[PDB]
Amino acid sequence: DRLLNSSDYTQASVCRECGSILTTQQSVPRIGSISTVCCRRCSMRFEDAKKLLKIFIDDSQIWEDGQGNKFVGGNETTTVAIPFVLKYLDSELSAMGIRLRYNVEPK
Amino acid sequence: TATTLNTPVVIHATQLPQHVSTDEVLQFLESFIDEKETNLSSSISQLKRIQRDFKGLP
Amino acid sequence: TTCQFLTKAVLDNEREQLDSPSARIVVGKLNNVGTGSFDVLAKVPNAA
Amino acid sequence: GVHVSYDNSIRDADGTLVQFMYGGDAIDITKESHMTQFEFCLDNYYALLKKYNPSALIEHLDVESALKYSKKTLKYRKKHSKEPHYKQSVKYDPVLAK
Amino acid sequence: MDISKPVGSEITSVDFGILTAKEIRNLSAKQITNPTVLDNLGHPVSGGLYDLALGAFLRNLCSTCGLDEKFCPGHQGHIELPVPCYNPLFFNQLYIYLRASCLFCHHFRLKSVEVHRYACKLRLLQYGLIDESYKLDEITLGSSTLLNELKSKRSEYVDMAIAKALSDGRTTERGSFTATVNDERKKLVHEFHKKLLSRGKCDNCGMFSPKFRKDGFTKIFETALNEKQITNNRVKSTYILSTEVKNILDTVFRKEQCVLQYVFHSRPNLSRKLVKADSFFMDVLVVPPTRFRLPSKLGEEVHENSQNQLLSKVLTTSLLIRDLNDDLSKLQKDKVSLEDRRVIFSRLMNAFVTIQNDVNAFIDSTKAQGRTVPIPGVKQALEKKEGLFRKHMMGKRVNYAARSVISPDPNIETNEIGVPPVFAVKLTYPEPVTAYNIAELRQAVINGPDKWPGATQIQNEDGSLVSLIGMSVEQRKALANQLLTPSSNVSTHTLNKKVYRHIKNRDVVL
Amino acid sequence: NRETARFIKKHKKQVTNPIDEKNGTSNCIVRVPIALYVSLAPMYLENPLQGVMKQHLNPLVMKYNNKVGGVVLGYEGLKILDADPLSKEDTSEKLIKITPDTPFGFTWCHVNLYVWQPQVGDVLEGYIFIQSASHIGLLIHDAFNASIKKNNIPVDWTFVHNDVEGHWVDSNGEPIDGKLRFTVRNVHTTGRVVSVDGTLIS
Amino acid sequence: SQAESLPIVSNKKIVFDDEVSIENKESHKELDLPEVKEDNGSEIVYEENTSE
Amino acid sequence: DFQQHEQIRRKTLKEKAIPKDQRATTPYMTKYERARILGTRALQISMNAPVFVDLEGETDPLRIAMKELAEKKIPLVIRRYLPDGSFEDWSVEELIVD
Amino acid sequence: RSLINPGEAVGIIASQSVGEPSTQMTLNTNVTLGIPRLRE
Ligand SMILES: [Zn+2]
Ligand SMILES: [Zn+2]
Ligand SMILES: [Zn+2]
Repeated sequence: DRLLNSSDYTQASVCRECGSILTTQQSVPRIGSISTVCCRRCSMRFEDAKKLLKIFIDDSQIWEDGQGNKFVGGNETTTVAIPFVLKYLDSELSAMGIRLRYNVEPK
Repeated sequence: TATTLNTPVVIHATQLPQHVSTDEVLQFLESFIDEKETNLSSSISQLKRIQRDFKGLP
Repeated sequence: TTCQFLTKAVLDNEREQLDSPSARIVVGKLNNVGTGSFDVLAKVPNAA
Repeated sequence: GVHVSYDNSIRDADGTLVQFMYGGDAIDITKESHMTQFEFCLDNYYALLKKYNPSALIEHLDVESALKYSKKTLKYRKKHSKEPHYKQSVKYDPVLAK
Repeated sequence: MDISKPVGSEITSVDFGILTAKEIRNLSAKQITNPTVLDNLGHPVSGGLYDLALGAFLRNLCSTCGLDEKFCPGHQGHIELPVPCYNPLFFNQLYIYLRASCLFCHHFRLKSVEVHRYACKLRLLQYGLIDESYKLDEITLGSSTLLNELKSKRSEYVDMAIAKALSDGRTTERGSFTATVNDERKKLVHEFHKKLLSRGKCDNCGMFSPKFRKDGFTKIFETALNEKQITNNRVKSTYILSTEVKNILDTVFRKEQCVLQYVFHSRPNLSRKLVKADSFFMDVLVVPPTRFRLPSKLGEEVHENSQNQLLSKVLTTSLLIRDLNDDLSKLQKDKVSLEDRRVIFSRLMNAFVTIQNDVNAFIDSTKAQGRTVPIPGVKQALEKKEGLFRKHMMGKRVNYAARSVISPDPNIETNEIGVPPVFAVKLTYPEPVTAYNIAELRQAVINGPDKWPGATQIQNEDGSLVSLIGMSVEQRKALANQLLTPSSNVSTHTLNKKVYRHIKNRDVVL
Repeated sequence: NRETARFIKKHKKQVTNPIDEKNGTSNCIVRVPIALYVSLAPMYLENPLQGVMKQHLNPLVMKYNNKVGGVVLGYEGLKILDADPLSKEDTSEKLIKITPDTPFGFTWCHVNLYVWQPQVGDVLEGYIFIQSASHIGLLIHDAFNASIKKNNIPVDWTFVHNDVEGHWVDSNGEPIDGKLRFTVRNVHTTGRVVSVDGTLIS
Repeated sequence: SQAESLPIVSNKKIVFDDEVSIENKESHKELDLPEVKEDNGSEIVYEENTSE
Repeated sequence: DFQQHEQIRRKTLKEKAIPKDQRATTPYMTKYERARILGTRALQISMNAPVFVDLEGETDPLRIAMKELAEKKIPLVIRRYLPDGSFEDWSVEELIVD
Repeated sequence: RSLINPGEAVGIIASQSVGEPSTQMTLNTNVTLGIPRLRE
């Protein structure tokens, strides 16, 4: 209570795959769509994937960003509560090249 | 929107999907329309229109 | 030595299994102490 | 993280063990005060017993097994009593360890 | 936090690892190359340190997730170093494996059969098989062919043994790791470290490698070869660029991968991921999300974020690089004397240094030259006063609290605490709204935030707050009777409203 | 690579819908058993089975779902998996873990799922309901939208309109109406409801 | 030799940082600070030094 | 292949637990067990949970839970964990109160 | 009934029963005594 619930407790997203909170973004949705949460580290650019050669593409898989590039995969997300600062920390850690990969459950 | 209150965090499929004939389909439509008798009502209303389609009607 | 001990974890690829109280306070997981040694379950009927 | 588990042992948070019992007897430092004030105890007996109420825990607790062993250890204690601590008869461990 | 927003998703374990140039260049929303941050009117310079692809900024929306300065969680960008640079945090461990590396047969300058032995142990020691670790050395039954038999027998045991101990409950596959096991590990490892550096002549080919020197500003030198070493080397001092080091090391980390695998893993590697030498090298830095790198306000006049300034130095520098390089391509290679090669190398040495220095200048102001006071880096950031951890994670300032001088009172009870008016009216506890309490919470809401007992705000079923602030009778009076309203949203129907009532004598306080 | 830069394979929907029955229509309906991790309100403490339906199951019916790959039609047999893994599957009472923070709780259960899941390439019939100079709109089994693009219609078809208070005309000269036989070329699911993108050419 | 009149970074740096150091303070002087009472009633403060 | 991972998870979890007949821990409600019992249940009661007792004029979710535990109606259960993964399951009703 | 309850972080509790009395040893009354002796 004294060290989260009334301090800096915050909800956030997490890529279930790579276990990160630093790359979880919103999906830039076409006008008349709901915003998804994907992982920028585990996703591919739509063009780069099309290079995988005889099946067909998929819809709910694709997701565009703000700049206007089309992406695919990395839609394995979840929600969890942590203290804000933890984010900040990881950021700085990653500024040295240290990644945190917190295996996320229930897998 | 989609909260954790009304939506599972994660779900998977045990087996593999299996094809079913039109018959089974109807007997299912029945049992499910009978069970449910709030937005559940505007939806099953869409079902009853498809069950009526599997016999030949508007 | 916050910084060095860190190097001890990276250079070992250590798995901090979030156990010791100190390790949890960071993540905010409820501590091993007393009211955090057991758990809670709902004796709910109508499941068969 | 050091604490008393549900097996009466004293471990850290990571399972590592430090002791096999708290004071070697596992007694609370506060429920102690009058644990040996036998006087002020047999005085108020009827009050004390009212507070503890045996009739409740009857079907719950083992009333025997333990006692049987508290007489075996006492016998073999006064037997190998005199001899030094390195000649002890390890034949009977305390009642707390079993 | 609220009693009506739970989540059953939770992290079980946490790991620490290096960031490969890949993951970085892939997750980065934008590349940074420009020193300046703002144009000539107060807007995010493209590729600047405040580009919106990193987190909304000022009154603008994040060009990646489409939220604003309130909701944009920031998306780490990146900076490309136009040259490899040792990570100032691991420079030490890099140095160790460098001197122990033979620069001819690309093994460690320690015996191969030995290094093998050591590996085996570590492997056993991930499973707590401390005995087997020592019961492995007890092998020399009985040239060259005999050696391949030992390296075989020793192995097929250590490995076999792990199956023996896996067959029963002694170990799992992830490993057994306790205060104990941990010990014999860290001990044995260090032992292997000393035996590496120890050997001067390489035992696996008989060659002498010119030793390396070090600086504090992470600069590796190379002294030539002794008189007896030039002799023994044929029978069989200057700065060396941070890239020359990279190469040499790499090959060694590709040959002697076997052991390093159990040097860098306390548990068996279930990912079977390679261990490369590029780990200790930083070619790309991770620019933290703008929302962290927020400038300060001197009440009025704004102050630039410090960390930024540091990155800007990196930038400006990183530029002169591609400038000198594109110039290296204008010197036709017929005019380049063998002598002119020398004054050339100088310019080069000059680069790798000043860029590497500035890199540290952000990671650890220690391993960085002086300006005179220096600028806090990552390190001097993690340990801010007591440490970022103890100061802001074990020592947080919190809402719902109040300090006041304390005065005596024998009229209340021992288990009591006297509550001053000017408080209770400001302290509020979120009570769930149902039938038992409805009588109450009603009444309170009416009395509003300025008449004790009462409340100051209402949380509906969707989480929205309702400040009964500048309200009077009516508006309240109404919003009152709406405590027992159904749900417009079938999603949150399970939820009921929560009234934020004043703290009453029925409650408890710390 | 190793085994990861070739695991994107597990993605070609392994449910090939056939053109059986002879009707020329593809049989799509499907039965798939799944798992279910959900939250129960303190209110339905005595009504477990129920709450699951009113909280989670019901607001799926006639909506596409990204997991099953198709549209939810209904469920059969919502069984509860007790938390005490030792009891008889009987005792109407069955524990379940309780959330640390809140009074709510969670569990896993099994339930059969009947689902429609047309994959790009299948063939289906639909009742036409509209026609514009660019698209043919239809409804498969009277529920789900479907749209035939302009340059997906046979490059010989013809279009017209009325006056007294539009409509198409095929190859020959009869204004097509009612039972049209298209073939799914794409599937738009991210919108408010389902969306079928078909054609009718080689 | 196109390296006998090729500068060295140590010194080009000291000119590059100079200006940059300005177009960051000055540019930060022609900027306002928008308060975001982060969905709570709180206040997203804009500093970088809580020295407690 | 998730049917395989689910088979292992559901197998291991069972193995962990300890059968009700081989329960060798204190049949007394613990200090910590009590404090959380009323608390959590109060949170339930406060969110419309089924009340197995008579309110008689209550306006606090806690005091209710109290009156509840009193008549021993709290239909909850605690998972007591041994510091090794293994554990026994005990209900409030089957435990002694003190 | 006078037992210690499974849980109690006796560890922490002990650190207190040490650090708190070590505040009466501020003054001075052969060997090493007080604050230092504890340092050793
Ligand atoms: Zn990811
Ligand atoms: Zn954003
Ligand atoms: Zn060699």
